[PDB]
Amino acid sequence: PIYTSGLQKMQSSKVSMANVVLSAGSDVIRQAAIKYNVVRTQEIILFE
Amino acid sequence: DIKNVNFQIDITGIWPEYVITLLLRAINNGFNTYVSMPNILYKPTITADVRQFMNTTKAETLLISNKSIVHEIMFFDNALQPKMSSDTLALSEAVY
Amino acid sequence: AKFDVYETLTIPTDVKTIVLTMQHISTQTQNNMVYYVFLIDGVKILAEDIKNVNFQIDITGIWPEYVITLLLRAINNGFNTYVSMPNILYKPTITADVRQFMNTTKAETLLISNKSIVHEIMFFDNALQPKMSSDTLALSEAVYRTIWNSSIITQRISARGLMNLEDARPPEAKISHQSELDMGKIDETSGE
Amino acid sequence: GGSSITYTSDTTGNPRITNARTNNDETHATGPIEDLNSTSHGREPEIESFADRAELAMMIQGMTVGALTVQPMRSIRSTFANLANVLIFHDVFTTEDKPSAFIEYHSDEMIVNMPKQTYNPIDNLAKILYLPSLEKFKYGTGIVQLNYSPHISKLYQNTNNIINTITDGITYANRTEFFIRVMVLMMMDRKILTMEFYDVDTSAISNTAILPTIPTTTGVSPLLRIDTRTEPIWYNDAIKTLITNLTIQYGKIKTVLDANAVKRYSVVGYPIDQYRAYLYNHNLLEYLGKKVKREDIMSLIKALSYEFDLITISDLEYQNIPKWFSDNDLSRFIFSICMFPDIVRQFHALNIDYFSQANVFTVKSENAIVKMLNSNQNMEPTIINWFLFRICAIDKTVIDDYFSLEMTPIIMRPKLYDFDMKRGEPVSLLYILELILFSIMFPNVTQHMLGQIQARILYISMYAFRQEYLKFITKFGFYYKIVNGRKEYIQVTNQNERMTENNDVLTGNLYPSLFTDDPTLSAIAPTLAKIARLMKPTTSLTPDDRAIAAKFPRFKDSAHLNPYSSLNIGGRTQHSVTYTRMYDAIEEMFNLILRAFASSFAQRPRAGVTQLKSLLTQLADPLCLALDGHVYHLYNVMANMMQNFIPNTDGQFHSFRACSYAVKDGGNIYRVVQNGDELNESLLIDTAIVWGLLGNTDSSYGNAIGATGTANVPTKVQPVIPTPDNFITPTIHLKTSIDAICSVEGILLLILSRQTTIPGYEDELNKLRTGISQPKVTERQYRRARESIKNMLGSGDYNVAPLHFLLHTEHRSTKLSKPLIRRVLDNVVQPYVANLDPAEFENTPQLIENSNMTRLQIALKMLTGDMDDIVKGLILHKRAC
Amino acid sequence: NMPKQTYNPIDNLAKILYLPSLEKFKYGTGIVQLNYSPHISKLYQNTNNIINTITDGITYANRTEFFIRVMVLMMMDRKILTMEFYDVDTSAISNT
Repeated sequence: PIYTSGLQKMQSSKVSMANVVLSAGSDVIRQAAIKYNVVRTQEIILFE
Repeated sequence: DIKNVNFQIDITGIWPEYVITLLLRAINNGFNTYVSMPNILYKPTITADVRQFMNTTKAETLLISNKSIVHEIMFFDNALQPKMSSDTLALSEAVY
Repeated sequence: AKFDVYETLTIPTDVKTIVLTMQHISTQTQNNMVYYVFLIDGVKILAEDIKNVNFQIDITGIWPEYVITLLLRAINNGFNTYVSMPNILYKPTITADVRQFMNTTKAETLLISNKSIVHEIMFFDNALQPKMSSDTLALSEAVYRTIWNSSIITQRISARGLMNLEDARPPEAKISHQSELDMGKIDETSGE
Repeated sequence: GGSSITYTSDTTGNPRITNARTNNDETHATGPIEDLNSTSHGREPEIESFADRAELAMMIQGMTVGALTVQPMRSIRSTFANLANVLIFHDVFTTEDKPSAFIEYHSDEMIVNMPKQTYNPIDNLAKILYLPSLEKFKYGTGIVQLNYSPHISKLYQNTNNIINTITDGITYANRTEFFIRVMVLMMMDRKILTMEFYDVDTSAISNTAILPTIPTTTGVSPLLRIDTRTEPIWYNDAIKTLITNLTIQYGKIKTVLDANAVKRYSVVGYPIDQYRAYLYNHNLLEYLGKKVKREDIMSLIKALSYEFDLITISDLEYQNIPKWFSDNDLSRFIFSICMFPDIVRQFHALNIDYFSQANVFTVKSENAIVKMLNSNQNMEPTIINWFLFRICAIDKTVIDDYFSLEMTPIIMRPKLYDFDMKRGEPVSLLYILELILFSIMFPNVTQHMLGQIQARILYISMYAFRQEYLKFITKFGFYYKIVNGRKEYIQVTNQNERMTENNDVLTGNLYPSLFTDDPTLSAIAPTLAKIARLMKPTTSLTPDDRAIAAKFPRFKDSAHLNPYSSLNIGGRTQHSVTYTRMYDAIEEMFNLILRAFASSFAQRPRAGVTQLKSLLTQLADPLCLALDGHVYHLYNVMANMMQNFIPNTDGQFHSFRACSYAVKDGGNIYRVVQNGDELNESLLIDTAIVWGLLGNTDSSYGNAIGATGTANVPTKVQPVIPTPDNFITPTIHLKTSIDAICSVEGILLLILSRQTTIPGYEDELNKLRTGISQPKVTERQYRRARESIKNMLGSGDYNVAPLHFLLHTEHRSTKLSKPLIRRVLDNVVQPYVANLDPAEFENTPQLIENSNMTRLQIALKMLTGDMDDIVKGLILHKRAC
Repeated sequence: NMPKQTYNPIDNLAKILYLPSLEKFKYGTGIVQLNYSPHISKLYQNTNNIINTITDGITYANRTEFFIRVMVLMMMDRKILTMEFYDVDTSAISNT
């Protein structure tokens, strides 16, 4: 968080109270999932 | 939208699930479509036995095989079809 | 895919428009069997070698039974065909909720009728189709649709969508018309 | 002390991973859509289609009137399922709802009985909104003052717990300790804030400071006191005239859905200690912006798999998932392996797991090589008794260890265990052949044992070849030294001790003889050129791009020596070259031993020799079959794994010069390969394993095609090699383990050994360090510090790089002030040089991940600010003022 | 499955006034569409009751019948509307 037009609220080494906070909502922790399909072309042994 | 092509499978077997489904979808609804596989071993038995002619293998399986197993297929001949009585109404739907 | 509704299917120009009369239906033989074929340009054509034709059928009531099966096979088993019929009356029910897009009527009975049998048809809509999940491998399934509306079918639609794609008006949503929000004054005589 | 390293934590970036062989449902992607571009929701149904069945089966009939319904239909969609599996990616951190700030107001008043409060609201809105604040800055306060919240006053100790110094009361030490612990708190514990809002309309009148949407849980501030009428109207007037320029608000300002991942968040204007606010904002806005290019996932999942496979994955681009990449991967890896040698034991363990999972070799009893050669008694009776004393029993748990020892990075030069040899008789040539086979089967491990093999083979030759031997010594005495491109030979002009094996022969400008060509070697002492030429690997050199495309760590232009070839070239199943190699080896060697018999002992019979020549060839055929037909692929896979990154050979036994990077730590130097007399029974290897193997092996390959089955053949089931599952989780487990221990060491470096850490401040870090009492710290203090911290980041135990020996271990010192990575040519640390070193090191490796660096920066710039409860000087005086 | 609703009013005024509408045109609708109320869908028959013609399904006849009956409904049944009001002050802000 920067000031109104000052440098930065982490340079003056002076504490501030009313800066701005991000918030998310109910569910932002949905774990993710992927899936793969496998099929192989050449086996190890072969040929009649 | 495939119009005039012949896909020539080099060897059967190694095709996951995309291309078998796309090829099946292609030989239907294509215009001049062919899928020529000149490497799969089959063994023919030819009959003219409409009473006792089976339909052993649907093509969805001639594209899934380890390229070294010989299938057997029953061909059906009817070249000597009698020309039925001049009474029956001509048919409306053919055979594929 | 993406069945629009506001869009009416327009016949592309490079298609011969053949009126259907009881003269184009003749027979031929091969291997001593008598099949049914077409006479579109003098040459006998089997019902599957149809390349680019648009069949204009009007009375929709009298076609014995053959041309029914022929027309159906050629809508199937065909490359680029079209069977229009600009005289069928139907009540449309338009909805967008996949769980109740049930609509069961075999096109046979749609075709063999008595020219005034006006009946019901459903109509899906998915123009605002949200992206599928982040798992689906690859949509390798065909969903060929069928009978298309031939005229403006959306007069009782007040608003479509109501989503936002990246916090902006989706390119194809519909707010109401300024007609059905106006509220003029009364006429103090008899309301109106 | 301990020998296993089991340490972990949940501070690193690396994700957590689980598996599922599930394909009958999804039950793994759940959530609500938030935008028509949302990519992480559950699953919605689809159009209800119908049969649309038309097979393609050689004269199928019409069936025309049924199909073509007015409801949409489907395609064909054949059915094979093509090995489907599911990976599930979990991140680490969680949520919470109340702000729970760091710094908070607290008040106190000066009047014991104060005027009563005059505020009777009516609507419950004023109550919920600004009753509490109006209570805090009440009428008749005397001072409202900043202060640490609970949990911080709790983190103050106050007694000493981390710095063992005998002190008098409290002095700078509790302050240092307190700093450390609040720091390590904030470095850990990610959280993201979730709140709840109201529906305020315009009831909050005339106060632009209040937006129409309020968080439920209120806060305290003058901004909420201003509106009403209370303690001096003066005060409200002053606050207002002071702030009428600034940009203050309250409640939700706006909302933007991020594009890197579409999920609505909301910027709100709650009052809270700026540091907690920055922590929340940062560690959230990091969670949403982690991209992973799609084909990297593919390269990974394919690197851990058999190489001849079509692998398909879900097909949107830039999935948001914690990436395992890094800018400094190999740096931390070599810094770890060079100072935690038990990690190679972990590597090796995982590797034998992967290998033994494929059961390539099972063991039968009654070794044939001793069944025969026992009951025919028509040959020289030393072949007996010698083969009879060499064949030890075998249980696969040693087979699958020797085979895995092929790839893992060797770190201690190995020596051979047993060595039997009759001095005069021509039987020792058998031992020569034994080690020739052991070289042609594992060309890697030989690359180091070269030193011992030199002296051993030379001794044996000396007792079985004399002209060749001493002539050879005369010319090509014992050691290459590459002066400037030429190769000068140094000798040993004394039979004082020729058979030594401890002369660091593979590091430093000192090469063994016998090996590099100098084509004049042959045509000087044959049978020795004949020996040497038989041992050089001469297989191949393959790159391993497959790994390097998965962002795994290793140097540029890395390679390996896959010791064997393939069998399937276009579908021909050719002659398995390795067998031809081994066969001519055996045949030549037996020709030589036969010519040996025909020299000294002619009164003896020579049928058994050719007899067991035929036996050995006939027995080596199917073994090499199984070797080049099944293991080859296994070694490709293992060569693309993550553990193995130090190649073991360039092939040619000419100037190999095994890897020589090493960490210098201010005078002390730790090497990677650790030359000098040092090993541990985990690495003293035997040779007879080849005899036992070649004899009583039941290869899962043979009985697969029915080549070495018992009472039946075949089984026709193909040899299995492991599945890409069952190894993602252990591999990531391993990487996160080493990242965690390096993180601990880095945090420790941060607050000790002043002259290392200078990110951007160098001043409050100096303020912190005041408390260690000296610009040098004693060891025991260091050790106790690291143990106290390590018991506060994760769990488990780990060691500090002791060095083993055959019997005893020693615990070298651990200081690590300003570690540096440099290469060491000829045991003399070189200075850094660009374009030869990977040009990446260039400086101390940044052991801490970027994010945590930011969090530590925040901790600093917070608790070195105005909350430093320290001041100097004061004046005693006596005055009635 | 749609994003949850975010509206916690405090004063019961917002509730009484525009909770139901805000429910109707909810987030994530797909189509809001006109339609006949009950009693009209009720007046649709659908079978024939007034025009004795041998017909095949439904064709223009149920439509005519339906028109007649809704017509004769509206021709009858006079009603005059009586409602009841509140006492809203200025809480409904910024909305002319």
